Amino acid sequence: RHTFVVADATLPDCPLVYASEGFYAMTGYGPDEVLGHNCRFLQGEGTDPKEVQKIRDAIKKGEACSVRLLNYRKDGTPFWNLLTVTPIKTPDGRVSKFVGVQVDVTS
Ligand SMILES: *[C@@]12=NC3=[C]C([C])=C([C])[C]=C3N([C][C]([O])[C]([O])[C]([O])[C]OP([O])([O])=O)C1=NC(=O)[N]C2=O
Repeated sequence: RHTFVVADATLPDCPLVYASEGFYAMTGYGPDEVLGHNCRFLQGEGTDPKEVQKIRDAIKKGEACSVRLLNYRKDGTPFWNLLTVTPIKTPDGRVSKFVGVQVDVTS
């Protein structure tokens, strides 16, 4: 059971431009509150800053990255999100999109 989102890297702050049906149902947010925004709205108090940094650097360096983050639903309840971000480049080597597979690993 996984969800899938696409982030536009041609825009500076990598806003989300497509999310799967499961992503909305897992987090409780609608497309009116997800599209056009950065995925960081899912984070909160217990989210490890050290893990968030691993993603920030991989995006700035144009690499892939797999982290385990604590995220929060719209109702504020926490869940554990195994996140894997993958860069998508053009033939000139420039990153156009970042793609993400999110898995709820709360078991
Ligand atoms: C988020 N999923 C997600 C999916 C993709 C494709 C990308 C590129 C990032 C995420 N994030 C991270 C978020 O967008 C942001 O990059 C990070 O917060 C680190 O950058 P900053 O500048 O904020 O330090 C995801 N973050 C989540 O918490 N949950 C996901 O599903």
